[PDB]
Amino acid sequence: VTFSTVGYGDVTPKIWPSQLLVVIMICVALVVLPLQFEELVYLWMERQKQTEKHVVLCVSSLKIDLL
Amino acid sequence: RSSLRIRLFNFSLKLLTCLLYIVRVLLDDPALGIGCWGCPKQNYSFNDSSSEINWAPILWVERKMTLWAIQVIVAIISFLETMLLIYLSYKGNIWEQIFRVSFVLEMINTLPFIITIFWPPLRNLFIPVFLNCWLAKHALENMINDFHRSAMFNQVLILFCTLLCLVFTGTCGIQHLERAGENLSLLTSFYFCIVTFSTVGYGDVTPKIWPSQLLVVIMICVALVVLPLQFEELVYLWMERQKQTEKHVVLCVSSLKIDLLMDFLNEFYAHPRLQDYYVVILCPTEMDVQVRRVLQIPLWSQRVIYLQGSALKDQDLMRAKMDNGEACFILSSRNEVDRTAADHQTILRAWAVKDFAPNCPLYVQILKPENKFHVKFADHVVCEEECKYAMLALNCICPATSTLITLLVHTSRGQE
Amino acid sequence: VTFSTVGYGDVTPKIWPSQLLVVIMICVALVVLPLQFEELVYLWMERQKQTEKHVVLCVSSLKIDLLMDFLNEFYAHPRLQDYYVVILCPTEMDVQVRRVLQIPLWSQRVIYLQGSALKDQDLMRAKMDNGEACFILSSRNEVDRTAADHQTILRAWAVKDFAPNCPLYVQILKPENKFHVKFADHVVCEEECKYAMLALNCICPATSTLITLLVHTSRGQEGQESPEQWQRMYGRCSGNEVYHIRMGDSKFFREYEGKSFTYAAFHAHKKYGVCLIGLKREDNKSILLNPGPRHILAASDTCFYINITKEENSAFIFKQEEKRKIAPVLELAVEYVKGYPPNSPYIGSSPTLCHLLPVKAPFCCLRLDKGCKHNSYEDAKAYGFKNKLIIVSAETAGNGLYNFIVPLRAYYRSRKELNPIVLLLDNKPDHHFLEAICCFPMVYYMEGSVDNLDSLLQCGIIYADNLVVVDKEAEEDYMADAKTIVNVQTMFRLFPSLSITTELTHPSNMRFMQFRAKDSYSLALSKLEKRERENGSNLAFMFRLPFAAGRVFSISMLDTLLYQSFVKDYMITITRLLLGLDTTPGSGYLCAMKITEGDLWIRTYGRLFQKLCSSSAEIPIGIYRTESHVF
Ligand SMILES: [K+]
Ligand SMILES: [K+]
Ligand SMILES: [K+]
Ligand SMILES: [K+]
Ligand SMILES: [K+]
Ligand SMILES: [K+]
Ligand SMILES: [K+]
Ligand SMILES: [K+]
Ligand SMILES: [Zn+2]
Repeated sequence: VTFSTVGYGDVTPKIWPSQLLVVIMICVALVVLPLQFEELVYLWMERQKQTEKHVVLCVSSLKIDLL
Repeated sequence: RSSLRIRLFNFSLKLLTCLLYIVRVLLDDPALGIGCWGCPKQNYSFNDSSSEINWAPILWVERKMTLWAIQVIVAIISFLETMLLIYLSYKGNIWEQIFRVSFVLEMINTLPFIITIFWPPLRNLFIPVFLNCWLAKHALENMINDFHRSAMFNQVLILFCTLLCLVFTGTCGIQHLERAGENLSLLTSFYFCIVTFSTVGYGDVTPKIWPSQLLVVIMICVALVVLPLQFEELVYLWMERQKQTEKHVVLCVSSLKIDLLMDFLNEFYAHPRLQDYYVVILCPTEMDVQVRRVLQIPLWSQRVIYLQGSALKDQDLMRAKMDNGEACFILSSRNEVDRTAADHQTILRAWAVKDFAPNCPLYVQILKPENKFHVKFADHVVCEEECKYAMLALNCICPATSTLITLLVHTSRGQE
Repeated sequence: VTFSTVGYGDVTPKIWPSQLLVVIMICVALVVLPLQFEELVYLWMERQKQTEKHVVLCVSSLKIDLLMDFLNEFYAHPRLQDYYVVILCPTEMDVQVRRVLQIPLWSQRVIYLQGSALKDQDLMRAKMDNGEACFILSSRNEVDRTAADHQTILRAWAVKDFAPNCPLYVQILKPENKFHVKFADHVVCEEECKYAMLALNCICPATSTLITLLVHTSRGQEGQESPEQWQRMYGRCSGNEVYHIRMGDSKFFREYEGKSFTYAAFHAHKKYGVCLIGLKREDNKSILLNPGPRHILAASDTCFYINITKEENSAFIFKQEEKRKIAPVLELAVEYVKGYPPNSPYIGSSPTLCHLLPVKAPFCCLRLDKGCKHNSYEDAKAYGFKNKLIIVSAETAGNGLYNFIVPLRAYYRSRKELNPIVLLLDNKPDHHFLEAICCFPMVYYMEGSVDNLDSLLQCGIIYADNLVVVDKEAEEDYMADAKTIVNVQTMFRLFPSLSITTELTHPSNMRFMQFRAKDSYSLALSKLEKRERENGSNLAFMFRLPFAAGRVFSISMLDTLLYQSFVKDYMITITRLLLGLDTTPGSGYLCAMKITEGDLWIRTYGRLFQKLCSSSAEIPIGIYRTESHVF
């Protein structure tokens, strides 16, 4: 519920070492995850470049009038 | 470069007075007593029932004798240098300096340290020195324009900086405004703003008074309007930016098509000795659509590297690591209508590779016989026209010689 | 704190009407805001389709080779470091150009504008009214050079109309279009200088190499770690440039006030190693190369000298001078007619007194191929020339080819050593070229090319001392020279002893001139060039053997000459004076003398300076040196 940013607050760090660890974990999460996201963005970008009884229509160039 | 020294010194001054503001607040204890300087310091308490809020804790902050004077000195020098730059550079406009939002923050955070000299019991007055950190960020932006110390690196570093000022303003603002109610510490308020700007919102520490609640609201709104701008600059920087192991071999072609590539990959990787090899394709032409799909296959993704470049640029021969390649295959283009032109290019490519990597075995495919003595230095040369017409003529003597030769020069296990 | 999804929970709805209201408000917010966001996204998508002292660079298409040649030359000077550069080009930025502009060194310095010089809006975005200079550069890759010259004439006029007080630096391709941009402060005609350098290489070997090194800003630090003596000396002497200084202000030449020019030139070289090559009097504008012994120096004259460093920037050697602290040169001093070629082919062609035929040669007699009424000779064999031929393999005969013949027919060139000129043209020359060259002795043409061996043997390649290849023929840029490189290489193998001189578009291709693949020495020169290219040297091609011997040059040198003129306003004038392109009365000419075994008693180059300056008053620029290099 922290890394999903829900933050119910029913369970919360009650000492400064625990509060600081949550702060650094949030900062670490927000700097280590976007690097993974942009790596996925890179891979997704390059990756972008039925029933029975059908018939096939083989043409060299299909235009709106012929279709 | 003295102008950069002046801004670098001013940037140091702004971060110094922000840290001096921090140092004040670790050594300022309110429970001991809060007042206007000397006589009648008053102890205070917070009543959650009574809605009225005592402003004396917020209005007054106890400042040491040394701390007040040293921050007065620092403010004067920073004010002196900023007005030094303002009077130094007009550039044809005397107005419009105050409407650009750096003079307002400069004077409102500095001249109170000047007026406090006149009236001694005003020495322990709150002045938002933490907002001075924003000006330090601006002083860092202008430093990027001149010296690097990585083009988008600076924009990311500026993004981290405005993240810091956003957090830094939050901690100092929340801690100070809560000095009237619930007396938050710096470490507690720092944790509060990190879980706020990350939208976690635990709620274990929450603003209990309307000045603090309103500060959170305006800080959230400021965050949501100053951060998207920084994101959009990175988006524009990212958009314009978008436009291995040992024992490889380099494949230099003018245009690579799916038929030529698979013929190589089928033959090259038919041998168990050549499986630890990867293949660099140095082709000036943008990668073919049909080629991209095959290179996306996991089988060939790790093995085949496509470089857009020329054998005639030693930088592209450097990116291909031709000085370390096991072999270089220079192959002529047969689809090109001018075969003398295509042969000239492969002679030039053979010479370019030989000039760069003399100890790199060359494998040249020459189209026309007349151009074959120009790449005779190459370890292995195949003239397409000689072998085509010798096979065609032998078929007229010995039937299917071309078939017999074709099967022999193909690596096969005899399982067909 | 709800719509920001923080949700502290210190204040929360305690009743079901309020709990349901915040539920429907969250849902309404999440369905009404994304519609606004996508409207912003659509608007953003369709929307996507400095300091003082800049200079504007107006081109039609900018490529990585032209850009770096400018950036290397422009920013080789410390005075021009606070300058940024605006590129006004109608064409979209090249992919190779974008990567270099992304480099942090050039990101802040180079601005690329897509626009025309012919739109005052685009000249406004370029701040041309405030630019320090405007370089209008012709496109050489364009197949129609008259069209490219028309565009740069229009660009020069557009900039002059917009910014009259903006110095123009124009690169003109064809000589006929050069008087249309004469108003410009500095103009470089590519065809004049190409053919004058090519012709001088036939007279003085490697003149194109000598001029190329001089017009490049270098410190003379190339090949200083080389184990070879010739490479250390060759790269050191390449650091020479042409500088100017007032004589009274010059610590080199002030002591020679009232002395002859040749006296100062010899002694300033004997003392400091500077070569006084010319001077400009305060009365006139004309710069004179080697005024001679009758010229007496005065404190108001501007002295033009060759030296490794400027006199002001050589403030170390003068302090280093304080660290130390043959007859003598005198302080005081059918037969052809000689005339001017009658039919000047274009306006601005400087009239040079030449060796002229007594009577105009009929056009039939200018053809080496067909026999005519006056002669039945069908090739250079039946002519029986006394001297060795110069064969120019050009595509079309125009005004540039005219500028190739004038240096070889000039009056000061000796009449016995005249070389017959055979023009090996692809296309038949127009009658306007023939009328311009019909008065010149032993100038012939013939149809053919350098790839046609039959034509070459017909031209007289067997007995040609020089074969000059100007033949002109790609998406990949460096492949533009591929046909010329291989055609010339074919003759390098068929006639190993023949001297072939070429011009290449790219100086990167100069390594392929006379290519010996099975040659460790030429292959080792590759490493030296990569080290020099590593140290940031703009003269990296310098140690390739064909260039150093004068076998190749590039026209990209002429680009550096135009960029240098922003800092050296005398540089274009000096070069044309050396090439003979401009003829000022009282100005000397580039010559060459052979040092034979009868002149070896003159042991050193300084004593040769003394002997020449004591008898004939000639100033030696330098030495063309040859060594035994068995391959
Ligand atoms: K939350
Ligand atoms: K929450
Ligand atoms: K087989
Ligand atoms: K909560
Ligand atoms: K030089
Ligand atoms: K120099
Ligand atoms: K004839
Ligand atoms: K030709
Ligand atoms: Zn005749």
